[PDB]
Amino acid sequence: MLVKGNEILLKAHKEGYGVGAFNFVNFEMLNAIFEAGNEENSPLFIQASEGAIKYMGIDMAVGMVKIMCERYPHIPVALHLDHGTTFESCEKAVKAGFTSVMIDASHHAFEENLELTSKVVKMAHNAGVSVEAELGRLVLVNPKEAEQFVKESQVDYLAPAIGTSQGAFKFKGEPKLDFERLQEVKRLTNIPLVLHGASAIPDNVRKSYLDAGGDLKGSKGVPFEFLQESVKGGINKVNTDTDLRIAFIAEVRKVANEDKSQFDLRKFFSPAQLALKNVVKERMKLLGSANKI
Amino acid sequence: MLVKGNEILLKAHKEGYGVGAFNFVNFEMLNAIFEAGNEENSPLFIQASEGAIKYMGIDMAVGMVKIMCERYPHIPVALHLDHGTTFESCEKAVKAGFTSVMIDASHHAFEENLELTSKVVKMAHNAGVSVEAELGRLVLVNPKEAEQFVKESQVDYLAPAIGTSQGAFKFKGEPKLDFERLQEVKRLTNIPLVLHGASAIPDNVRKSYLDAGGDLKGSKGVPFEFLQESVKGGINKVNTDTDLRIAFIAEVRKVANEDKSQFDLRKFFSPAQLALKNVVKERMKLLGSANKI
Ligand SMILES: O=C(COP(=O)(O)O)[C@@H](O)[C@@H](O)[C@H](O)COP(=O)(O)O
Ligand SMILES: O=C(COP(=O)(O)O)[C@@H](O)[C@@H](O)[C@H](O)COP(=O)(O)O
Ligand code: NA
Ligand code: NA
Ligand SMILES: [Zn+2]
Ligand SMILES: [Zn+2]
Ligand SMILES: [Zn+2]
Ligand SMILES: [Zn+2]
Repeated sequence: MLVKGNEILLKAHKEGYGVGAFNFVNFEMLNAIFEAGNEENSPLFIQASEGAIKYMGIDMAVGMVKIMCERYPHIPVALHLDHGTTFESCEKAVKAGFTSVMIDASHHAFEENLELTSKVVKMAHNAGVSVEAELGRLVLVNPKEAEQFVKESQVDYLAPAIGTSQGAFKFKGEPKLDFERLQEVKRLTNIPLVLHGASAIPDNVRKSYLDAGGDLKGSKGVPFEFLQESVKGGINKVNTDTDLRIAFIAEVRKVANEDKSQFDLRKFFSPAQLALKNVVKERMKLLGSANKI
Repeated sequence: MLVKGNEILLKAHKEGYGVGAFNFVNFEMLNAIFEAGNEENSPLFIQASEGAIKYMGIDMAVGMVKIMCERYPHIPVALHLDHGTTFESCEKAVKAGFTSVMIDASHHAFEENLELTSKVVKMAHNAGVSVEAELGRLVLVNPKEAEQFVKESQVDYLAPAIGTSQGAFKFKGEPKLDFERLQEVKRLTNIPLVLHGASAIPDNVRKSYLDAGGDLKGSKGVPFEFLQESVKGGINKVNTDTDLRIAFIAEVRKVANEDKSQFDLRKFFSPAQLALKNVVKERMKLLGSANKI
């Protein structure tokens, strides 16, 4: 059912596994994510960016998720505002029925990040909603700042900057994350931690995109082994979007290429869903949330 | 608001205009149809085939439409089961919250078509739901059968076969509809009538699809003049699906062609929605439902 984000991530935190947090922008993405969680017996963090909310309308974002939760009532599901940029955005999401919100104030200095995060926390906690915040920028996180930040804000989960970035082009050179920094943040905060920009661009997904004529020149994701190490170091929420988009659109491109007369939307989007679903299933197994319901 | 199908079509019947009945299979199609109705101040007949229902799940089909109706509460909206094939399918749609159902038993002899239609009508009317049925096969409708069929079944609207067929390949030669037969059916039945297979494949939609590298293989739709003539003859519900699909997928193909690196779903489907929306807006104006709310 639909639950406070902390309910899912406190369990992941105590038991030492990661829960993928999967972005969606429409029905097909959402359906594939839920079918993956059903088939792997995994809790689900469903998240929507501000741009996805603008695209769907917040009433449809929440409404579709509530329908899906009722279709799969045995699955723990949190609905999360990804990278909220203002207090007002977070409050709108709380009012609309989100059960988790992120405020990203990491571009501010410590004191202003802490003040704004604390304001969001007060509002969200009064409504029974969990909160995520972010600290560090690609300076990386200062673990002693993280300790104080968490204690004074009462934020439920923290995204510490340790070297990732969003999108398909994460590293110009070799992938590198600061796992010593991660472990220190974890030791000092003892709360669930969040990894942003955690897509891997799996080889089979890349191959499908390229086979269909797509271009991923220069792309580099987070290696599977880095994701596993991140979870071993205390990451409990793993933000995943790019992988889902590439797998989905690879299949759309393939259908377009192989039949110029095909215009039934279902013929494009059923194989697209299947590819997205399979990415999510494999990721749930990798992060350790499979068979946790 | 969400209303019985007869609420919309009795008005169109008495005032002599046509209401497009627009198919959807997902959020993007539905959103574009609604935005068109809002922009043209037109009532909305939203319909879902059995295949679309299998694809979305009937809970999501109804749920998304209810969200959209609450977003645009001033628009009359009916939610219609298109080409229901069994009593049980029609009953499932009634129970899930459809406000109109079609039973297609036109492949049966008159007596069996009447028997099955009457059984659906009894069930649907007991639930406050309107019913569509079909008579004739591409042998065309017998107007005296239509008269008796409507009188005995109490069906709310009738699809009389006058020469259309579904899909892009309607006429292996010159377009032709039996308007004399249409007028006789209308005179004898005095109820709202339905035109199936009513896509036009407009020149600009064909051009967009071909520019995007698609192939329509000699497809020909119902000319705009024939649609207008059919409304003048008493057609009040105009089933439209192919035109929407072609316009939508043309834009998906175009994005895929022009940027091989693009995999943001919204970048494919925002222009696709726009193209679908414009087809619907133009069709509402053509059929006479614009500025009728
Ligand atoms: O960290 C993430 C994904 O990491 P990755 O790119 O590695 O999948 C997410 O929190 C966000 O980046 C999200 O994807 C942004 O979505 P839009 O603003 O709608 O384009
Ligand atoms: O008459 C119609 C549209 O005519 P046109 O093809 O001219 O748009 C519709 O009632 C049906 O044909 C409907 O489109 C079938 O949908 P699926 O079974 O989901 O493929
Ligand atoms: Na987030
Ligand atoms: Na119909
Ligand atoms: Zn992020
Ligand atoms: Zn971030
Ligand atoms: Zn039809
Ligand atoms: Zn038919």
